[PDB]
Amino acid sequence: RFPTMDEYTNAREELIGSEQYLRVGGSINLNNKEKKLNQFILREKRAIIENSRLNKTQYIPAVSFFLSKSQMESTPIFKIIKDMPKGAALHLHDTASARIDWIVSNATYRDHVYMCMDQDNFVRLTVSGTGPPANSGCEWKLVETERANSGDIAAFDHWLKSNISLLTTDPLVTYPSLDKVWGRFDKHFSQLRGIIYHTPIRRDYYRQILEEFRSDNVQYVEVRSSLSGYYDLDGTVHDPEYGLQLYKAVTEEFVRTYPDFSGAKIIKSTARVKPNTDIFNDVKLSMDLYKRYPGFFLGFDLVAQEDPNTSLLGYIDSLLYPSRQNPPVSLPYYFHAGETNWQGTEVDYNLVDALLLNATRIGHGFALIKHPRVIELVKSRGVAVEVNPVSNQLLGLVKDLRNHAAAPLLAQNVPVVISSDDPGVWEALPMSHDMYVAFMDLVGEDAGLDVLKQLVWNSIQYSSMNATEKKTALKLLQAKWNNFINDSLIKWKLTNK
Amino acid sequence: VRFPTMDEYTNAREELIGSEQYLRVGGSINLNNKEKKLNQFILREKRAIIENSRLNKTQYIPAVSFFLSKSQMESTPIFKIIKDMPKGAALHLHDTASARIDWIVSNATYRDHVYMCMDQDNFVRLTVSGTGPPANSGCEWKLVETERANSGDIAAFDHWLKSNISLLTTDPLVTYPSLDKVWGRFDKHFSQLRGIIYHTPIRRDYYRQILEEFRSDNVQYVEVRSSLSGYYDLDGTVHDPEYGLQLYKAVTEEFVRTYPDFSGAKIIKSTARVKPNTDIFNDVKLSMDLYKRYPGFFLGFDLVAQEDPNTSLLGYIDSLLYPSRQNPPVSLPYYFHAGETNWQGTEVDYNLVDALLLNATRIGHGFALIKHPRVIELVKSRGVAVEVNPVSNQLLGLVKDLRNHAAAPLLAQNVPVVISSDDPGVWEALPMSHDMYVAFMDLVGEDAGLDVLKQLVWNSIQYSSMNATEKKTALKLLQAKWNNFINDSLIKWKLTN
Ligand SMILES: *[C@@H]1O[C@H](CO)[C@@H](O[C@@H]2O[C@H](CO)[C@@H](O)[C@H](O)[C@H]2NC(C)=O)[C@H](O)[C@H]1NC(C)=O
Ligand SMILES: *[C@@H]1O[C@H](CO)[C@@H](O[C@@H]2O[C@H](CO)[C@@H](O)[C@H](O)[C@H]2NC(C)=O)[C@H](O)[C@H]1NC(C)=O
Ligand SMILES: O=P(O)(O)OC[C@H]1O[C@@H](n2cnc3c2N=CNC[C@H]3O)C[C@@H]1O
Ligand SMILES: O=P(O)(O)OC[C@H]1O[C@@H](n2cnc3c2N=CNC[C@H]3O)C[C@@H]1O
Ligand SMILES: *[C@@H]1O[C@H](CO)[C@@H](O)[C@H](O)[C@H]1NC(C)=O
Ligand SMILES: *[C@@H]1O[C@H](CO)[C@@H](O)[C@H](O)[C@H]1NC(C)=O
Ligand SMILES: *[C@@H]1O[C@H](CO)[C@@H](O)[C@H](O)[C@H]1NC(C)=O
Ligand SMILES: *[C@@H]1O[C@H](CO)[C@@H](O)[C@H](O)[C@H]1NC(C)=O
Ligand SMILES: *[C@@H]1O[C@H](CO)[C@@H](O)[C@H](O)[C@H]1NC(C)=O
Ligand SMILES: *[C@@H]1O[C@H](CO)[C@@H](O)[C@H](O)[C@H]1NC(C)=O
Ligand SMILES: [Zn+2]
Ligand SMILES: [Zn+2]
Repeated sequence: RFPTMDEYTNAREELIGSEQYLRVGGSINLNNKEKKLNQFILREKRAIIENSRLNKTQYIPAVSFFLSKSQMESTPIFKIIKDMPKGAALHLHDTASARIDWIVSNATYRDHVYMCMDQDNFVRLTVSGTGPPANSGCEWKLVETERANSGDIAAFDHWLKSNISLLTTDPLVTYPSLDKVWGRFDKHFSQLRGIIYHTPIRRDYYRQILEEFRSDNVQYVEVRSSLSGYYDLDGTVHDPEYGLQLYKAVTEEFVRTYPDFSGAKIIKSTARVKPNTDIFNDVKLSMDLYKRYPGFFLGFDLVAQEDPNTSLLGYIDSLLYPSRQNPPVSLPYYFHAGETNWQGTEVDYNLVDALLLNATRIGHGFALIKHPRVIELVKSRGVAVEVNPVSNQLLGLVKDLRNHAAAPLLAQNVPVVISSDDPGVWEALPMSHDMYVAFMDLVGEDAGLDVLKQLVWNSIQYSSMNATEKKTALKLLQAKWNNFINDSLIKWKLTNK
Repeated sequence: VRFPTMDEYTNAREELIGSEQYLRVGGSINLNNKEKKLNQFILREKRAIIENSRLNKTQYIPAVSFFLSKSQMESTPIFKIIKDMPKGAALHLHDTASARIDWIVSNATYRDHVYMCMDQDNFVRLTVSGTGPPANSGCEWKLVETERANSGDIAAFDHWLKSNISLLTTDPLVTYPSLDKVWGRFDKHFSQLRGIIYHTPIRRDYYRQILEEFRSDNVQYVEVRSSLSGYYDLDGTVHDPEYGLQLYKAVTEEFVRTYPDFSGAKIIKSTARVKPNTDIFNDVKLSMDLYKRYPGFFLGFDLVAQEDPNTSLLGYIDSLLYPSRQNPPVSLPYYFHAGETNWQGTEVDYNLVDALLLNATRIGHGFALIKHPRVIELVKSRGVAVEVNPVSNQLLGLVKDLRNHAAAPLLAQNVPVVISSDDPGVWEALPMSHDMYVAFMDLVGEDAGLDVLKQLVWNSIQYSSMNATEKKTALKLLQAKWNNFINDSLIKWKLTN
C-alpha cells in the first residue's frame, strides 16, 4: 500500500484532514488577512506546546485558573483573544457577572450598608434603612464606621475582596473536593445576597455587567436571573415582573448609549432545592412573562448544585405543564444539565429529560460525551451546549483542562458556545479567559483562528435572537471582526507576510 | 400534545435510555437467571456506594488515587466478587513490572552475589556481580547479604527495600505532582531493579512468578511485552534476544503442562522509543525473523517508554514500513502503545493515525482516541482492541478522577476494549482485579452490571492473538470458569433463592 513515502504521507494527511474538516470550524475558508493572523497564532500555539512537551514542564493553559490567570495575560494569543469580538455570552448568572471590586469600591460605600462575620468566619453584607439588622447568628456593624476606624482603608477594602473572592487562594488546593468547593461557592452567594438584592444596587450591578461585557468586546448577553425580591430602603419588596422591567429599562438605556452593543435578554432561574409545588408556580410565572415580554423574557432554567438536589424528572409534571395546556404553550427551557462526573445516574440522565423537554440550549453538558444517542439528538436538533471551562475546573469536575469533556464534543462538531458562568466570583473577565482556555485546552495544536471564528459566530447563531435580530447582530459582528483582523495585523507586525 | 400522561413520557424516556444501554459494551448480553441473581446484588451494592457519595456529599472513593482507594475497595463485596471472577486474559503487561516487588526482596535479594547501593538521587539500586563488587562509578556497592546481616533489624531492612522501590509507598499524585515528576519516579524504578532483574536465573524465575501470580488472580492467559535482550550470567555472558524468547517459551510450556486450567502466554518484543532509528531498524528485522521462526509464540513488535517527549511512530516510519515493502511482503504485527497523552493535534496523539495505517493488531492506552473520531471509526471497523490500563493512566499523570478517564466514552460506544494492569508490580496492584474494579466502578455507569464485566472478560480472549483452535479451547475453558464462579458466588453471598 505504501511503496514510497509519498503514498504514506498522502494517506496520513487524508485521515488528519478529514478530522480537521469535521471538527468545529473545519469548513470555514479564511481570507488572506485572516490566514496571516492564523499563521502567527499557530506558530505561537506550537511554541508553547512544544516547550511544555519537550522541556517536560506543565502546560500552563490547562492548570488551575488560580495559577494560569496571571501567566496567560502576558502572551500574544491571550492578547489577540482579548481584542477579538466575542459575539455573545450566553450562560451567565446575574449576581455573579460583575466585579467583586465594584461591590467593594461602589456598593459598600453606599449609605446603610452593614457587615458581619458569620459562624463560618466569612463576611456577609446587607442593607438596612430601618435600623441595624437583628443579631441573628451574627453581629451586624455599619460598614462606614468599620472602614473609618480601620486605620488602613486600602487594607480594609482589600480584606473585603479577599474574603469574598474564590480566587484569593487556589480553590483546587483550599477546597479539594466537589462538595468542599460547592460549600465555598454557595457561601459566596450567601455573603453577597443581602447587599446585591437591594434594588438600586441590583440595578447598578446589572448595568455593570453590561459595561464590563462590552469592555471585553462582547456585544450581547443572555443572563439567568431569579428576578424577584429586590428590596428598597423602606423595606418595600418588589415582584419578579418589576425585576424584569428594571433590567429592561437598564438594557434599553445601555443600547441607546452604545449602539455598538446588541443588547440583552433574560432567562428566569430558580434553584432546584424547592418543592415541586413551588417550581410549578415559577413555571406559571414564566409562561406569563414569556407571553407579555416576548423578545426580552426567554424562558426558564433550574440552577444550583446538580448532584445532590432535585432532578428534572423530579419536576416533570411542572415542566410538562405548558405543553399540556389547551392550546399548548411552548415555554422555552435552558436547563443546566449533566454538570457531573456521574454516569448512569439520576444526574446525568437529566440530559435525556432536557432533550425530551425540547431544551433550546443545554448548560454545561459535561456528561454528554458519555451519552452517544443524546449526542446525536443534540447534533440533529441544533441544541447548543453552553461550555463554561473555568467554572467546570474550579467547581470540581476536572483538573487538567485538556480532560475537559467538551473537547470530544468539539471534535465531532457538536454545536457549542463558550461562556464564563460566574466570572465575578473568581475574578475572570467576561469572556476572554474562558475563550483562551477553550482555545488552548479543548481543541488541538493545529486548530487556529477558524475555531475561534466559528465559536464566536455560534454565540450569535445559537442565541435566542429572532432571525431579523440575528441578521442585524451578524452585520455588526462582521464589522467588528474585520476591524479586529486589520488591527491585529498592524499590532503583531504581520502585514507583509 | 406529545406527552399528555406520565406513561407516554416514561415510555419515550425508557426507550431512549435503553437504546444507549444496548449500544454500550456488553449491551447485547442476556444474563440467565443465576447471573441475574448475582447481577441484582452487584447493582444494589453499586447504587448504595454511589448514592452515599452523591447524597451524603463525600468523595467517590473508587475514583480517587489508587494509593487511597486500594485498601478501601478490598473490603467490599463488589471487589471480592471481581477478585473471584475469571478475568480471561491480561493483554497489556511489561515483563519487568508484572510480579511482586516482595518477591524481588524475599527471593532475588537473598541470592548470592547481589549488591546494593544508594544512587545520587537517594534511591537504592540492585545488581548482580559474580566477580566482586561492581566498579563504584556513581555509587558505592555493598553486598546485600552483609548489609542485611548487619542492619540490626532484618524485617525492617527488607521492608525498607520494598518501600524504596514501590511507587505506592506514598501517594504518587501528592509526591510526584506532575506528568514529568511521576515519569521521573517511574523511570527511576526501572533503573533501581534493572541490574538484578536482567540476571538470567532471576529473570527466568521472575517470569515464572508472573505466570503464577496471574493464575492466582484467576487470569488464564497473558500476552507480555519484553525486550528479550541482555539477560546475563554470573560469568558476564550476555545472551541474545532469541535466547530470551526460548527461555520464556520453556517456562511457559512447563507452566501450561503443570496447569491445564491455564491457557498460556505469548510474547511481544518491545523497544524503548528513545533509541536512534538504526536501533529500531535492527529490532524490526529481529522481530521479522522471530515472527517467522516462532509462530504462535512470538507475536510482533511494540515501541515503549514515555510517549510525549520521545520519538513518534513517524520518526521511525522507514523502519516500521520495511516489512511491508519486502518482496514478497512480510506482515509484521504491531501492538503499538499509542495516544498515551493529554495532548491534542500534536505529534504524540497523531501516533494513533500511524498506528492504524501500520495495521496495529491492538493499541496500547489510546487515551487520546476519543478526540479522534476518524480513528475511532477505523478502530471499530477493523476490530483493533484498545488496551485500557486505568490505574496506570491515573498514577502516571493522565487523569485524576477516574470518572474522567477517556475510555468511558469509548466503552459507551462499544469501541473494542480489553482491561489490563500494565505494571502492577510497580505500584502493588493485583494482576487484574484492581484494574477491573476501577474500570467497572469508574468507566461505566451506576446501572451497568455483570453484563459489562462478562463482556470485558470475554473481550480479553476474543481480542487476544490466539489462533482459531486455541481461541475455541480457551473460550470453552473460560465458560467453565464462569459457570463455577456464578454458582460459587450465589452460595458465598447468600443469593440462592
Ligand atoms: C475571612 O476573614 C476572616 C477574618 O479576618 C479570616 O479569619 C482569619 O483566618 C486566618 C486563617 O483561618 C487566621 O489566622 C485569623 O486569625 C482569622 N481571623 C479571625 C478574626 O478569625 C478568614 O480566613 C477569611 N476567610 C477567607 C476564605 O478568606
Ligand atoms: C529511599 O531510602 C532512602 C535512605 O533511607 C531515603 O532517604 C531518607 O529519607 C528520609 C525521609 O523519611 C530522611 O529523613 C532521611 O534522612 C533519608 N536518609 C538518607 C540516608 O538520606 C529515601 O527517602 C527513600 N526514598 C523513597 C522514595 O522512599
Ligand atoms: O439565586 P441567585 O440568582 O441569587 O443565585 C444564583 C443561583 O444560581 C446558581 N448557579 C450559579 N452559577 C451556577 C449555578 N448553578 C449551578 N451550576 C453551577 C453554575 O453554572 C447558584 C444559585 O442557586
Ligand atoms: O526495558 P524494560 O523492558 O526492562 O523496562 C520496561 C520498558 O517499558 C516501558 N513501559 C513500561 N510500562 C509502560 C511503559 N512505556 C510506556 N507507557 C507507560 C506504561 O504502559 C518503560 C521501559 O522503557
Ligand atoms: C527548551 O528550553 C530551552 C532553554 O530554555 C529553549 O532553548 C528551547 O527552545 C526549549 N525547547 C523547546 C522545544 O521550546
Ligand atoms: C457607584 O455607582 C453609581 C451609579 O453608577 C455612581 O453614582 C456612584 O458615584 C458610584 N459610587 C462610587 C464610590 O464610585
Ligand atoms: C417538542 O417540539 C416538537 C417539534 O416542534 C413538538 O412536536 C413537540 O410537541 C414538543 N414537545 C414538548 C415535550 O414540548
Ligand atoms: C447518608 O449517611 C447516613 C449516615 O451514615 C446514612 O444513614 C444514609 O443511608 C446515607 N444516605 C445514603 C443515600 O447512603
Ligand atoms: C527463589 O525462587 C527459586 C525458584 O523458584 C526457589 O528455588 C528458591 O528456593 C527461592 N528462594 C527463596 C529464598 O525461597
Ligand atoms: C495493511 O493491511 C491491509 C489489508 O489487509 C493490506 O492490504 C496492506 O498491505 C497492509 N499495510 C501495511 C502497511 O502493512
Ligand atoms: Zn450556570
Ligand atoms: Zn504499557
